[PDB]
Amino acid sequence: IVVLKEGTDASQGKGQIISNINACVAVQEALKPTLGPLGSDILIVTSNQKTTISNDGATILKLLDVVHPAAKTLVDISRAQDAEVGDGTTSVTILAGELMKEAKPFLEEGISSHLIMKGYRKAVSLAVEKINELAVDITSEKSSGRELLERCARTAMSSKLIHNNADFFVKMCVDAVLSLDRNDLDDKLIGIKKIPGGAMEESLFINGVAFKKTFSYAGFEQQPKKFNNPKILSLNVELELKAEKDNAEVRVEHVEDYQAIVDAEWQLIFEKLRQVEETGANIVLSKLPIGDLATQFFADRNIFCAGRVSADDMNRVIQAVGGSIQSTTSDIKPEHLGTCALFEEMQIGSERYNLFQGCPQAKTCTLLLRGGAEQVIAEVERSLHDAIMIVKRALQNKLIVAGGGATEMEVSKCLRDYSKTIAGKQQMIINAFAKALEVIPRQLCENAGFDAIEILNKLRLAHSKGEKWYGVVFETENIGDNFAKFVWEPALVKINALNSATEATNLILSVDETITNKG
Amino acid sequence: TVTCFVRGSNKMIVDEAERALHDSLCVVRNLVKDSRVVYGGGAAEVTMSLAVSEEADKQRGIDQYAFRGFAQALDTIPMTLAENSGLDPIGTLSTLKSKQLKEKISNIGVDCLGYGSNDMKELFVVDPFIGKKQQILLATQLCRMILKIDNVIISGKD
Amino acid sequence: RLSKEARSMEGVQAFIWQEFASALEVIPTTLAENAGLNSIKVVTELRSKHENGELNDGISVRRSGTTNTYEEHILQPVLVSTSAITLASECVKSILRIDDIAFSR
Amino acid sequence: TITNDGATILSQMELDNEIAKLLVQLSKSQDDEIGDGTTGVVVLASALLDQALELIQKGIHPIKIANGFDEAAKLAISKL
Repeated sequence: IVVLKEGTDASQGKGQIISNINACVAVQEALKPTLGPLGSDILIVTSNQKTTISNDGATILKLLDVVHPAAKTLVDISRAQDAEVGDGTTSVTILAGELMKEAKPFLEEGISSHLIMKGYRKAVSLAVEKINELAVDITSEKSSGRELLERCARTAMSSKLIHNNADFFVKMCVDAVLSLDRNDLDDKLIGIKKIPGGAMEESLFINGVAFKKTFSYAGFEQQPKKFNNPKILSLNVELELKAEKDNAEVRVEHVEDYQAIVDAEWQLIFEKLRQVEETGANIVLSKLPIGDLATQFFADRNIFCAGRVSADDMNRVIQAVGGSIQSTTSDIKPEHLGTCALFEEMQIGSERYNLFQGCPQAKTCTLLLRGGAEQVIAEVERSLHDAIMIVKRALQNKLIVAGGGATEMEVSKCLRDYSKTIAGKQQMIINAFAKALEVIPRQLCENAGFDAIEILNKLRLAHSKGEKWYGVVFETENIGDNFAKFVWEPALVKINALNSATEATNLILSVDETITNKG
Repeated sequence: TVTCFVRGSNKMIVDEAERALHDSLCVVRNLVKDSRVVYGGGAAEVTMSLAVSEEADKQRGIDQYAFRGFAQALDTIPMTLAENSGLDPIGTLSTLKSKQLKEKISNIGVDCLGYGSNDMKELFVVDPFIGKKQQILLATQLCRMILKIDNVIISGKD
Repeated sequence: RLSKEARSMEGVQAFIWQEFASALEVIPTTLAENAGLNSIKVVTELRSKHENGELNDGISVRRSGTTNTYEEHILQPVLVSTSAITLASECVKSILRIDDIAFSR
Repeated sequence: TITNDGATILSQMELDNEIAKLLVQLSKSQDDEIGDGTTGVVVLASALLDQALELIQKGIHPIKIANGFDEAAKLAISKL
């Protein structure tokens, strides 16, 4: 008359471990085409009815949100990679996947999950020692600062729509990172804005913040457009009297006041505009509309206004000009004002836009992308992002390893070499671990359209001869010295990615039961 | 500023004639901005198709397949103009390519307008250069936009 | 040869001749596949090499690639190739002419 | 309503096929930038994809197709 479950689920046994692996591989398969500079883009439709297009593994997996209780481990560890390193999230899942793929036949042959995990833990320690030994401490040796960073961005942009126009965009990326604080380089300080029209090589670098110029209302444009040494004021409130959308009723205690209410509202806006004049601003920003009365008043006071500014831009303006945003106009002090070396209006995109330039207080910059289509501009942004990251990392962290799979193959070699002396079941696991390391140069070749079999075989022979920096060349289908070619990434990327991939591997493999409470 | 005043015996007549001005305004807009023009009627696609086809044989490598394919894709435009006109697209395209090889590369159009003959030089069917340039480049970029998609995941709609 | 000679043809014949020439490639394509070779690579190498050669370039399973057909002794009597062209064309003619089938008893 | 405006037709075509949406985005760019080729850019892009299908089936990698089409476009404009 009694039961144990009443809708309570639990599943235990080796079959559950294999089931966990299969679900986790599915995540790998979603992300495997994103590896490499020629990685493919994935189309995700979100519940908000917006579509996301990206080959960024972090973007894809964060949006995927795999439900399976075990596969979610790959999501967590990828987020750890995204927080601790900032890159390599694609390679962490791929390496974790292949290690679990090899764990499956080991489980079938009767090898316990402990023995599999134990060998992996040893194999990682062996690999990490090699990765450190392979690391190079190099900065401007036989070069200079901009010379390295130029080569770094130029490499990132290879074989992109802006390949021939690299001479223009590479400078933007190098300048963008060098315009930041040299002690803490934060990608969030580099803004990217899309402006349709024009050719890609006509893109512009701005030290301050650009605006979208949202004005179409009759009577605008009749205000000064250029300032040499402006003071900048930002408000959180609107400066308009009668909008093209809104309205109001008139209610009075006396008939004579009927007309007064219309003029009283005029005074209320005027007095707010007057207190701005008392502050001594030259340019006045607002996230909310600024109307005709404000423009006519400000223009006659030699003040420029721009309203309806994106919330993200208003914060960045303050970060550019060194001032402080205020909601009211009565309580404003001159210490709330920023300063620029120039205010100007640009013709970028064959349409006028407002911008600040040469802000002495700036910690940020703005990159303006031009092009004949939004899809192309999106490709430029993605190319700039990767170029910015490699410039940032090359400037920030001098301890590097060769990319392009070169490190994975050198690690693979030393892992196989160790297996020559490792006896017993541990020999089987150290071999499988080394095998997993090869998936990276493999999927790099496959995603690039290369003959992966030929390239992998040549890479194995090259490293066997002591050519420890050779990897996958993506410009010519061959192998070559990725160190000499400046295909770098910080050593910590390979150390943390390999540690993280194994941690997820062992945590998933360690689970012999799933319990789910339903109702 | 000017306002284009459109009249007509019904709503759909005014709406279509008014929108017709939009298209014509775009044409004259582009002609003012960029004086360079090419002849239309599919003649440009045939000339470009022939050039790509002749160059394809010079590749001697794998790319030859894509270069020939690209040219064949261009052919679909003058063939579509034939089919939508009630013309044989095979006889039409054969004539278009033959005239531009046997006589002169000069643009040879199609009979889609019901005129006495082709050879748009005397017929005044002209497209702006920037228009045809963007048409080819943007269509190619879009093809790449789709070809590079190896995985699509679709959720619900809230 | 037919791909180039088709350039002297007009109308449906020009397009069909190009399709005929393409169909011929099924043989060197199949030979490359069964030999374990990359299909496009082998056919592409042969097509380019026939810029200078005529019959000396073909697939050798002994050498596993595109090599000298004469030095490898890869020879076929004219009648065999000639018959394959004729009979294959006659079969296609016969097949395409069939628009119906009726029972007769 | 009755029209032959490809830009209006594609705008009124309401679909959840993400690949088809990419074609609509193409027609939007051409409609704003030039205003002429709103039908041709989609028809041609399809024609290129139709060629890509056969090229893929024959063993040409999608990337090799994309690269070849790009170079072919450069030749097409050079002649134009």
